[PDB]
Formats: sequence, C-alpha cells, structure tokens
Amino acid sequence: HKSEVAHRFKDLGEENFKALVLIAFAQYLQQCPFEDLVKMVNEVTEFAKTCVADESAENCDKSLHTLFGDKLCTVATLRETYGEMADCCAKQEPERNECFLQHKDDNPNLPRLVRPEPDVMCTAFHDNEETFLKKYLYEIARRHPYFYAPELLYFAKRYKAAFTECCQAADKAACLLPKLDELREEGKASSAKQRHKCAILQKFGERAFKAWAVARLSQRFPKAEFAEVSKLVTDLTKVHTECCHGDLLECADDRADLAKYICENQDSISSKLKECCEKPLLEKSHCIAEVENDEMPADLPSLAADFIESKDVCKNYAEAKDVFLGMFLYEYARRHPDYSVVLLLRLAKTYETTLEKCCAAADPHECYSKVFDEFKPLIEEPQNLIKQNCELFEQLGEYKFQNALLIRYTKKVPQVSTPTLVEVARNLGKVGSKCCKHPEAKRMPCAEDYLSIVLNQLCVLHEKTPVSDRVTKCCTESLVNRRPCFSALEVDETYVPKEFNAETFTFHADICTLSEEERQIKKQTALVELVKHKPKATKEQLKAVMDDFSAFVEKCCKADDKETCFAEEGKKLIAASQAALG
Ligand SMILES: CC(=O)C[C@H](c1ccccc1)c1c(O)c2ccccc2oc1=O
Ligand SMILES: CCCCCCCCCCCCCC(=O)O
Ligand SMILES: CCCCCCCCCCCCCC(=O)O
Ligand SMILES: CCCCCCCCCCCCCC(=O)O
Ligand SMILES: CCCCCCCCCCCCCC(=O)O
Repeated sequence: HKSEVAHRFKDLGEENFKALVLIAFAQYLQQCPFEDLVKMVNEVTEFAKTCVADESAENCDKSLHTLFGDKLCTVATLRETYGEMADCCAKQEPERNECFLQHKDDNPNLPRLVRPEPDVMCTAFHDNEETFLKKYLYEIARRHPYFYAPELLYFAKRYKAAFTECCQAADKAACLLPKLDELREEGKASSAKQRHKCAILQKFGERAFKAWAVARLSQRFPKAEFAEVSKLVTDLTKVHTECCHGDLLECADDRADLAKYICENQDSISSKLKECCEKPLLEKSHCIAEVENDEMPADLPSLAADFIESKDVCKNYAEAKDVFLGMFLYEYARRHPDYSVVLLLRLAKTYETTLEKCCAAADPHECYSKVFDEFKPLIEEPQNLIKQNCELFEQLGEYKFQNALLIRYTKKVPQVSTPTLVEVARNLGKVGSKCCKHPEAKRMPCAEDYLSIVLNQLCVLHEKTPVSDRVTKCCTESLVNRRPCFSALEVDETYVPKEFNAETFTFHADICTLSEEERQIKKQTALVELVKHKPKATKEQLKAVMDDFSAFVEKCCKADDKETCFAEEGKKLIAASQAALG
C-alpha cells in the first residue's frame, strides 16, 4: 500500500509500464509531439524507479491520479495547445482529475493514418524496432483516447509478432498485409464493442445494462449460481461506468479487483479460467473477458417447473420483480449459449409483459401457462434470417453477396449517401464471411456481436446527418427492438428517383489497373447510383444490366484501344441500360 507507482511498476514490469504511460499521456496530450511524450515517459519511469528503490522517497506516497495530473501540469505549452484544459491545473484532487477527464476529445482533428509500403515498414522495423513500434502506438492512442490502454497494448504485441514473422518472408507484402488487415478489423471491432456497452449503459440505464450482463455472464458461466452472477454483474457495471467515463486508473483498478475475485472463486464460476488465472495481472482481466463459455451442468430441469407451471409464479414475481425476472433470464440464458443476448432479453421482456398481464387475471396460470408458445416465433425469426443470409452468402461471392445487400438496402433507404451504403453493405458482407463459418449453434451470438457494431456505427452517423425518419425510428428504438426494426424496413414507396447523370455511369481504362478493393468500391458505387436512379428495377432487369456492365469491362480492359472502347461501348451500355430500365 506504501507506493502506488512502485506497486504498478513491480507488477507490470518496466516495459509494460513505459508503454501504458506512453498510451495514457497520448490519450490526454493528443497534439503533443512523439519526442516530447517519450521524454515525459522516461522521466516518469526514472521517478517510479526511485520509488521501487525507496517506497518512502519524495512524492512516492502519492495517488497515481495525483502523480499523473501533476505531470500533465508540467507541460509548458498546456495553455497554448489545449486552452481551457490548462485551467484544470488550478484545481486539487479529486476535482483536477475530474476536470482533465472532462476535456478528452473523442474525435481529434488528426489526418487518417496511412499504412506505408510493406518494404518500408520492414526496413523501419529492422532499423529502430523500439521507435518504430512506440511511434504507431502513440499515433493510435492519440486518435483513440478511450480505447482501454492495456488492450491497445495487447494489440501492439500482436502487430510486433506480425512484423517479426513477415519481415522474414521473400514476399513481405503477401505475409504482412493479411495479418495487419485482420489485426486492424479486430482492433476496430474491440473498440466498437466497448462503445456499444457504454451506449447500453448511457442510453438505456443501469437496469438494461445489468439485464444484458446477466444473460451474457449466465451463458459464459452456466455452473455459476444466480447470486454469484448477480454479484459479478454489480462489479461489471462499475468497471464499465469508469471505463466509459475514460478514467484509465479507476477502470484498471476495478478490473484488477474483479479479475482477482473471479480467480479466487473459479470453482463457483467456471472450469474455463485455469489458463487465464495463471496469466500476469495485466492480461488476466483480458483473458477472462475472452474465455470460452463453460459446459452447462448435465440434468437441468426445463424452466416450466419454476417459471411457467408452478403455483407461486405470481407470488414469487410480485415479491421482487427484477430479482425473479433476473432469475428467469439466468435460467434461460445458461441453457441457450446459442441465443443472442438480445434474443434472450426479448424473451425476458415477453415473460415480464405476460406476468404483468396474467397476475392481475381471473386464472393467472390459465394466462401465463402458454408463455413458451410466444417464445418459439421470437427464437425462429433471427434463426431463419441467419439461415437465409448464410445460404445466400454461400451461393454468391463475399463480393456478389455485398452487391445483393447494396441493392436490398438502397431500395429500403435510398436517402442514405452512396459512400455509406457501400461501407454498410461491405461491412455486412464481412459479418456474413465471419459468422456463416460458425455452425448454427454459434451463429446467433456471432451475428449479434458484429451486427450491433455495424448498427451503432450507422446510428451515430445518422444522428450527425439524418436522412430518413425510418432509420431515426430504428436507431432510437429499445435495445431489443433495434435490429427487428431495421429487419422490418420495406422498400421506400415515396422516394423520388435520382436524376440521370451520364458522368456517374461513365467508366475509364483506369478501372483495369485499380486495386481489387478499389475496383469493387468503384463498381459498388455505380450499382447504388443505378438503384437510386431506377429504384423500380426488378432483380431480372438489374442482373441483365450488371452482366452487360461486366461483359463491357471484360471486353474494354483487353481491347487494342482501351480508352476509345471505354468511351464508345460506354455510350452504348448507358443507352441500352436506360431503354431496358424505367
Ligand atoms: C463481451 C464479454 O461479455 C466481456 C464481458 C462483459 C460481459 C457483459 C458486459 C460487459 C462485459 C466481460 C468483461 O468485460 C470483463 C471485464 C473485466 C473483468 C471481467 C469481465 O468479464 C466479462 O465477461
Ligand atoms: C440484478 C439483475 C436484474 C435484471 C433485470 C431483469 C429484467 C429483464 C426484463 C427485460 C428488460 C430488458 C432490458 C431492456 O429493455 O433492454
Ligand atoms: C449473416 C450476416 C448478413 C447481414 C444481414 C443478416 C442479419 C441476420 C439478423 C440476425 C439477428 C441476430 C441478433 C438478434 O437477435 O436480433
Ligand atoms: C442505411 C443502412 C441501410 C439500411 C439497413 C441497415 C442495415 C441492415 C441491418 C439489419 C439487417 C438485418 C438483416 C435484414 O433483416 O436485412
Ligand atoms: C443507366 C446507366 C447504366 C450504366 C451501367 C450501370 C453499372 C452498374 C454495374 C455494377 C455491377 C458490378 C458486377 C461485376 O462485378 O462485374
């Protein structure tokens, strides 16, 4: 208890310490140059080593909050660069750290991070490994100031491994670009999934978040007793509140406490944690969050005894409605690791609605008896959408699946900008690639994890620049209704076709040389524009026009005179297409 900074140095070790301190300063000091933060991290590291040698030395006795805040207040250009943030230095703890948190900028004005050429990256990696890796760690942390530093650190070690492996290969590019791409997607998805959990907490409140956490922990930890899940759900909520406010030291400490609690009580929680509970303090929390679902106990009774068929259902409910509803959710969820969390919550809200209505009626048991009937169609709707979409994904490419989604979603919401329709259809295509490789036992949770992210992204974007009442309705819907609401969108009956623009459907020989990704984006853009222009086109008409386009590109990219034929065969393509459509 003597030196917080000594204790975290000894626990983390110097290399992790230095990294996290760099991430933390970069999350706060987003416009400070790399060399200035490196010098702060080395001074903080020197000071922490005085506390490691003497837990009683000067200032070693201070809160990490206090030490962190004082270091920020030694920044010479604090007022010049960050303006009103420098006024936090005029306060004392805990007001100062509160004031610093109040001034973390969610979207700094920083240019997109452009990935250098593989050979350039590998020369840089070989020439100064430490500086190469620390600099991009800085670039990411300063652009992602709420991304949990220990997890940003876990990604950085995977990036290091990819460089170490691939800067061996003869084709550096063919090894490295696929590992970097997958790491980036997992990075972005991890950050999204955190933002989703903060939106549940922040937009729907503590009850909705705790319902969400009971279901998810009950699927993960099915041998856990309900009181043990209730306890974990309380602690989860404080971790997420702090993490959501973006207070790294408070969040880190609530996580370490919960990760120590879980590891002291494995036999009450899960047989899947032995691995995770061997790992250092730094990762242990993170390993737990990733653990595989435990096998559920054999010989579980059906839910009907307690929830459905018992005398005492209305009595037990009315005593403590949230506690009984929480029990139902735990019993349902621990039996159905194959259900989405949201599906389980839709069932618990149906059960709740039933008991509200049935417990007031003449024959309560007559009324609440039939409830499992209303559950079947709730379960079947997401299972059938997944079946139908994965069948379509299997029939078509990943790429032609995307094109099918672009036609579908453009006809439903043609007021959405082209670039966004292309990025939503392309991301949805990627959810089909990822989750259709699961067996149906694991599809619904996969689809939930990745669709909720796409839908949060879409709703954030739409809140900033709204274009459709129907999307506002779906985005402001209840947590359980959002995805069904988007699923219920029909073809827009009222949309005014977009006016013909020859420029939009004119191609050049440039298309032949473009990268695959970029060629696919140029064609998917034109397909959206075709649909905004001919929204009544049938799947036969659009398919006819797209195959003529495809024959036209295959003809014109192999022609003696590329440009002439792109121009002349282009005018014919446009004319035939207009006549055939609308
Ligand atoms: C996506 C996973 O469900 C993460 C999980 C969780 C579950 C429900 C709501 C929030 C988060 C999760 C944690 O984030 C966690 C963090 C620290 C310590 C233990 C944890 O256990 C966990 O299951
Ligand atoms: C201690 C945990 C008690 C949890 C309360 C369970 C209530 C489940 C009812 C369904 C409400 C789901 C929340 C939502 O509307 O998003
Ligand atoms: C399989 C990905 C292709 C994209 C669109 C298909 C969406 C299927 C909806 C699945 C819903 C699961 C979560 C829920 O219970 O609402
Ligand atoms: C402006 C975005 C396009 C509108 C569609 C939003 C994305 C679809 C999300 C729901 C998809 C679930 C599968 C479905 O039922 O189509
Ligand atoms: C009315 C103007 C008509 C012009 C042609 C429209 C072009 C849209 C084509 C997109 C089809 C891509 C399929 C493929 O990959 O080959």
